[PDB]
Amino acid sequence: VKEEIQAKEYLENLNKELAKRTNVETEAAWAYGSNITDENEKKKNEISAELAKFMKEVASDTTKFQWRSYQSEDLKRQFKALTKLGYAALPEDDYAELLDTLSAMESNFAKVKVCDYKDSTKCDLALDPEIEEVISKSRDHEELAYYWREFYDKAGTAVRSQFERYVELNTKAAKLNNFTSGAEAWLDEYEDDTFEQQLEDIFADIRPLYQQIHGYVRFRLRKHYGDAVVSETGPIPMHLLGNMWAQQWSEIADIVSPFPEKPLVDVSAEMEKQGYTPLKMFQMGDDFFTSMNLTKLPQDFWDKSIIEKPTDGRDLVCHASAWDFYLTDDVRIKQCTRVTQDQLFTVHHELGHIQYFLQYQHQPFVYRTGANPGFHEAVGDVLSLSVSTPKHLEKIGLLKDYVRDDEARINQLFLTALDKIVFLPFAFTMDKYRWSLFRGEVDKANWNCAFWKLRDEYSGIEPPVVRSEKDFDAPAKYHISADVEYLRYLVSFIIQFQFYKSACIKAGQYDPDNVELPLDNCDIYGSAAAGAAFHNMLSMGASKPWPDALEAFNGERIMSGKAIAEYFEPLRVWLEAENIKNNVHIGWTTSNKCVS
Ligand SMILES: *[C@@H]1O[C@H](CO)[C@@H](O[C@@H]2O[C@H](CO)[C@@H](O[C@@H]3O[C@H](CO[C@H]4O[C@H](CO)[C@@H](O)[C@H](O)[C@@H]4O)[C@@H](O)[C@H](O[C@H]4O[C@H](CO[C@@H]5O[C@H](CO)[C@@H](O)[C@H](O)[C@@H]5O)[C@@H](O)[C@H](O)[C@@H]4O)[C@@H]3O)[C@H](O)[C@H]2NC(C)=O)[C@H](O)[C@H]1NC(C)=O
Ligand SMILES: *[C@@H]1O[C@H](CO)[C@@H](O)[C@H](O)[C@H]1NC(C)=O
Ligand SMILES: *[C@@H]1O[C@H](CO)[C@@H](O)[C@H](O)[C@H]1NC(C)=O
Ligand SMILES: C=C(C[SeH])C(=O)N1CCC[C@H]1C(=O)O
Ligand SMILES: [Zn+2]
Repeated sequence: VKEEIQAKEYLENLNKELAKRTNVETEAAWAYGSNITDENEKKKNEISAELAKFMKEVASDTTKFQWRSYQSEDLKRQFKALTKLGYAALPEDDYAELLDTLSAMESNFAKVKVCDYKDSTKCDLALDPEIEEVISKSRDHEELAYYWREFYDKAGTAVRSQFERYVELNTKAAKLNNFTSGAEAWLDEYEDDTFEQQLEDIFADIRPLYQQIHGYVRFRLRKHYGDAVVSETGPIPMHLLGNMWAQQWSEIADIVSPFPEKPLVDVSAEMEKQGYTPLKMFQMGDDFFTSMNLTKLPQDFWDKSIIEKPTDGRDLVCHASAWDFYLTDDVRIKQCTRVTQDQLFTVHHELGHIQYFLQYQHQPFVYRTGANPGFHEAVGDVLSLSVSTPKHLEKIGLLKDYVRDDEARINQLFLTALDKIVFLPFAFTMDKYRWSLFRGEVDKANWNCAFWKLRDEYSGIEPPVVRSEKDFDAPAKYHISADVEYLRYLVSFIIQFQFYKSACIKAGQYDPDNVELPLDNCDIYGSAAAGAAFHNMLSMGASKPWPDALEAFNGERIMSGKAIAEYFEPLRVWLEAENIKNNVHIGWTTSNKCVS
């Protein structure tokens, strides 16, 4: 009770100390991600080991405080965050091995190089950008399969043994914190003992819509490739979906769009024609934020960021990332930026993270993070939703001669759906798979097909060629080799529509009883009211539980699929009718593609 006065001073000092200590770990991590070398790996891992040691002392020292006895919700909440040790709870030697494993994987992934399909001499092709360019633009189904195979063999199957040890150590670490496994560890970040159920329920409401999109896309792909490549009743061969992991299908919109003779938005060629640069694209992102009365990017951002792929022979992690350094105004992005419409969305996504950093940088160290991981992921996407509208793309002069009729509107809704709906069953399987390994629910002899079973069951997709337990495929996705929780993205795609809906209403850009203000053509650019709400929420960091953060934004406390259903309602109506009209088969048979 009266001990709380001394405890407050303890927290003030320790918070500031953790910030300064993390800053050093973060610089070392940045160094590695920007320049992968044996020497920089050593540094990175050794620094983190040192910080883990300090963390162990900190968790120990908290037991000197009767902190659960305290009056202040705020002090109790801060102390609680400090007891949460993570991997740091592992014994010295164990933590060292974990770190060496994580970087062995993350590095292997970033170092992947395949040979040219047309030329077995030219073997310096990397995922970003050589391979991803083919996956997104080639319509030679056999070339597509070739690249799919080479990549998965190298980014997935090579790190099997490493991944095995990683699950062991994650599990051990989780138990040392008295969680059942890493699943329950990850899920703790959401402060809600029913969070899993809530998601199952939401997915359940959304699933039928996904089913229809799946059916229609399969139908259209059959006309393009033939029935020899695409069956009517089988899962879709994933390598035809424009994307290496088939998480989003917007890259093949030119062949599966509802009205092929009406405008389909693809501003990449205009960006190039108008001489866009990575630097331009970021400056535009900056403009969007400042136009909403949010915070200008600081000078440290422009000085220290990496916004193009470096042209020395160096290895590096090209997967887009945003870094907070826990001082004042030292925030950065690393992105291997290309001049395309999707990349413009990515830029806004990453600047969403940066804005979050800046908004809560005045918070105590333990509150300098998302309300929950999903929130951090949503921020950028809320703006990207606006940026993607014809309304906005016409404004910045990238969309020309556009006629917004009923048919064009459907093409746009479908395009967004190939991004926003398609993704959801992907996001789920990502952690569903890992959760099941963490919880020890799959025998090691079953690990790979247990992956593809989930991809089948939820997404209705399957590998181009036959896989087995001789292959190991999950780490072919970045966030799996790099040990990054994925449920964040699912939470994001649900709640980003709650944010966007309410942002649009506050901007006077959405009225449901008004045909001239439709949610799917809302641009919040320049809205002070919208930015205001963002500020109220983002400036909180993790100071209160996420319910209180959402309440701050728009007065609501519940994660809901209502808003994302509201957005796509007009597409549902059209697509249900269209599938009936064309006698489109819905659903899929079990996949013959992973042998046990
Ligand atoms: C993971 O979950 C674990 C639960 O399984 C948990 O492990 C337990 O942590 C306990 C620490 O809180 C620890 O409890 C201590 O046990 C000592 C004796 O245990 C020994 O013999 C056991 C066999 O019988 C062995 O298995 C053990 O290895 C030990 O060798 C006790 O002597 C000790 O006591 C002291 O501390 C209490 C604390 O008092 C609290 O604070 C104030 C005092 O300042 C009190 O006023 C207040 O009321 C409050 O109770 C004192 O009361 C007492 O006088 C002694 O000073 C203590 O009970 C336990 O041993 C340990 N393991 C097991 C198997 O139980 C981990 O902590 C969890 N990890 C995380 C991250 O939470
Ligand atoms: C990468 O790190 C190495 C040492 O590991 C160093 O010699 C080199 O200068 C760095 N390269 C770049 C481009 O910074
Ligand atoms: C900008 O933000 C300030 C405080 O954050 C607020 O008072 C002001 O209304 C905002 N600007 C506009 C034009 O609304
Ligand atoms: C570029 C990012 C932001 Se860290 C990313 O990883 N994204 C953007 C949305 C989900 C996802 C992905 O790669 O799968
Ligand atoms: Zn992100």
